[PDB]
Amino acid sequence: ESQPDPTPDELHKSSEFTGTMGNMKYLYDDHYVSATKVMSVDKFLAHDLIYNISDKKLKNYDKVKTELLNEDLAKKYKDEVVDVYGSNYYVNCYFSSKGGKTCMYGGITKHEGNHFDNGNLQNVLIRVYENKRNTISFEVQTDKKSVTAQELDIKARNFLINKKNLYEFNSSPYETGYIKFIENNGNTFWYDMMPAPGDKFDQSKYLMMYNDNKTVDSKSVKIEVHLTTKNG
Ligand SMILES: [Zn+2]
Repeated sequence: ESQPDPTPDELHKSSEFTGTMGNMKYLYDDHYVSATKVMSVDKFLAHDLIYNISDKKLKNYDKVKTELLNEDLAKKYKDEVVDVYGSNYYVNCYFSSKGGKTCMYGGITKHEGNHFDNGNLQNVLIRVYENKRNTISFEVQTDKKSVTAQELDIKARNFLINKKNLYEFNSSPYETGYIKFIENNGNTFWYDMMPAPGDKFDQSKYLMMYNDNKTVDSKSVKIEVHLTTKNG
């Protein structure tokens, strides 16, 4: 059930990536869509939901479309009152053709029953390993009991870009990186933090890993960020 951890050879290497690492940084550096109590208004493909959500900080969109793994997830949430949290993109964001528009994947949670009885916020510790040493540890926060892994991942990388220079314009000071979640039923899963090898970063394709809408229990999940400089 749980995903095996990284094999050494499969992790993406920043030395094999020849595009602009600022195109990855852009997805996580104080950049996310956020909304409360919205209900989808429209669809494009059978697995996606379009919401009326307005860009809260820069004035770039009044529509957002999320793509989900399958038509079942889309039906489940179509008429639910939901909260939205996730990373958006504009390159190759295909809508029909019928006030900017932005795209994304997953990020949706039912609002009702999903907040803490106190109105308080749940702190979630991220432990950071560099060349296998737990170097620093820091907390992100959420108001949600059952929170997307996407939302936690975005918060963690936002911090690390400022604190650790996780991504810079040209490249990264790290060669490899993966973020691992560990749930209190023992389940584990992880996301490669580095772009696929090549001379072009594909935003849409990279973000597509969040389409499963995976949620985790904020009060109990543990998170590990594992980074190497290993090459230099
Ligand atoms: Zn809510």
